[PDB]
Amino acid sequence: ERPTFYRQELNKTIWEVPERYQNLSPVGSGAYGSVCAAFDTKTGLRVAVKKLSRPFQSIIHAKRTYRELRLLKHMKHENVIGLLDVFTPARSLEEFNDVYLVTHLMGADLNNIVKCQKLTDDHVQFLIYQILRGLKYIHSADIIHRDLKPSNLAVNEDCELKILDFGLARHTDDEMTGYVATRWYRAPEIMLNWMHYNQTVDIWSVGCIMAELLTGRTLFPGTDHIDQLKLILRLVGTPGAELLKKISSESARNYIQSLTQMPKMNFANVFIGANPLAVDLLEKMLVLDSDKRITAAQALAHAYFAQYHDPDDEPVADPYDQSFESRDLLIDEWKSLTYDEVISFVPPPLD
Ligand SMILES: CCNC(=O)NCc1ccccc1Sc1ccc2nnc(C(C)C)n2c1
Repeated sequence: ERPTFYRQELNKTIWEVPERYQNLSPVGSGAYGSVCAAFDTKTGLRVAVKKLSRPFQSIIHAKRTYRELRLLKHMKHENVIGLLDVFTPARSLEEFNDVYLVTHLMGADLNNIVKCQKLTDDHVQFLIYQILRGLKYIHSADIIHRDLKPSNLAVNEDCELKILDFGLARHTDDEMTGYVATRWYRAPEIMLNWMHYNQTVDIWSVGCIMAELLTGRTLFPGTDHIDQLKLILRLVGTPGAELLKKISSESARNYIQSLTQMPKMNFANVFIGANPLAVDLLEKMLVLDSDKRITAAQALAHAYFAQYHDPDDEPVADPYDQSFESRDLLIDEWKSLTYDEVISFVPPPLD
């Protein structure tokens, strides 16, 4: 049956949501879009409710709405944000306009926990373990994050972590120019479009995050794309013959070769006093050639994680059908697909 919806005005927007969600309050200062913290009286959980803005304004935006809903519905992992609920006040497709997405509220992001501070090795262990556990699951569904950074990591009071914003196009709207955090975690092959990249772009990002948790400092705080590449190559060295063959962009390859060659720095000298196991894991993550980086699955089995690692509590995802990605549809066609996805949603069980 259809629950009873009630209306209210929030952020100069009308929020029509079921009665179960009480005490709606805007959160994140527009950082996560039109999101409200709410109390879900049916589960007892504190939830994050997003009212999608202009969901069907264009083919791209209609596809974006469908992609997000699809991605959120698929994810059923402790360290990955999932769908607790999805609703529309609309009684038919003819009246369908708005989509509301419901998930767990963690309350803070990785920066809102570790600002300018170098934390204990045990906290870094648990934080990186959870990122890697959730990334192993995301990658098993053949989904790439592409935007892995501390602002996309939802953390609660107990240091429990959920990954946000995986598999979306949304990050391509972000300003990537200058002295901006939105670029500091990006793998050089994605940042300078060196080749058709893979999931290993996310391992580079984990390395950037891990190093920053270890030292209390951004690993590559480049003032622009060029300055950041120079910071990167000073640490990991300039590409060798083999990687240069793999840089399919003639223009990028031609610019790389113009730079004075540098050897890879000694990671033990860069990361002074850090756990030798943490240093070892960092060397395997921050490899310039994406093909030679450690995978999330392999990194979970690393000795640095021995106190958390359990190969029977690190699950993989069910098959994720991405065939819609190559599909040419009209607004009305993406919209109807979304409506079907809203209407068919089955809630997770409540113990
Ligand atoms: C396809 C992947 N999509 C997402 O991860 N979307 C994020 C999202 C969906 C629905 C409602 C809100 C949000 S953003 C969000 C989610 C949980 C959460 N917990 N704490 C925070 C902020 C305030 C630190 N969250 C933000």
